[PDB]
Amino acid sequence: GEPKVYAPVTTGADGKLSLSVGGYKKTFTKVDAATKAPLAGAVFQVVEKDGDITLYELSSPAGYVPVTNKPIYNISTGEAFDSAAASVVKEDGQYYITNTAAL
Amino acid sequence: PKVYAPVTTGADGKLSLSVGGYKKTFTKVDAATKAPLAGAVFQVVEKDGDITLYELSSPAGYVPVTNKPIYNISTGEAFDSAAASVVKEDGQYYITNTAALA
Amino acid sequence: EPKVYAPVTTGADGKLSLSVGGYKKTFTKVDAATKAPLAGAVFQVVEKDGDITLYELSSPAGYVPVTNKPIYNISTGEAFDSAAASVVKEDGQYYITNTAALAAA
Repeated sequence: GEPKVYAPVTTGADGKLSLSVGGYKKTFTKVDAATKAPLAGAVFQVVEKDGDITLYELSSPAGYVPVTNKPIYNISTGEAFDSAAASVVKEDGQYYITNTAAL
Repeated sequence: PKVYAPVTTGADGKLSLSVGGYKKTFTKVDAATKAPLAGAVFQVVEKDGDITLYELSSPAGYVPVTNKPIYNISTGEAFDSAAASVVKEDGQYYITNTAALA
Repeated sequence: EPKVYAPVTTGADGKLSLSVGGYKKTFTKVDAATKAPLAGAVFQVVEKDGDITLYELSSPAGYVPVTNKPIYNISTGEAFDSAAASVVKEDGQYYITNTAALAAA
């Protein structure tokens, strides 16, 4: 159909990811699974495929397990993330995207 | 610089660069199996008489291709420039997308 | 012996100073959209078991990050399929394109 592909989005040293698309607003925080420290260098993008709004992780941060173009979170369906890989976690009322450190 | 809308590849993966009078056809396939891919998004942009085909996004599970010029039609003396993802075989044009490492 | 090649950093012209033996080749690191030369992109060519490959150790500032990304196979004269979407041949020269990356916060 008519999919609006947003520009590529990379996370800074704070690891934050503010997604204000449409009538939905949410902030993530890319962190390491073991250390919970913020991560920088994760590429994200949003496409408006039909009516569903999905968040992809085009690239994982450097030194971490590669996450290549995988759907991570469905923005249109609320908290119903795609759940193909449950890397999204809630803690202390905050949302975090998880990347596993490579060996 | 004109206005063109994004298009999504289907089960056939057929792409037609029918702009003005210069027309080219492509088939989005896999880089290993040459199987027709679905999910890629492409858009057309014309700038100074150069019609360029960009890949806005690659299908899920494949290597990310983000706003990369794949094929460019030159209406002047320059020849048509293409990215390395364009392969010619059996008199056809193939747009390849590499699958994920895992 | 394994020949170790020194890495190059692209300047304001965006050109790559690749000069392996007689296989000397010219690449130009440019923006994927504005087609303007980019600086700061760190490349290096290495060899392992008779396979000359061109790696990108770092992408230019403000663009999609890249760490140890294979780009071009110098031995075969063929770009890797995973990076084939970024290798473009225009007027006899080869160009390496990069897409600008926006902030997340």
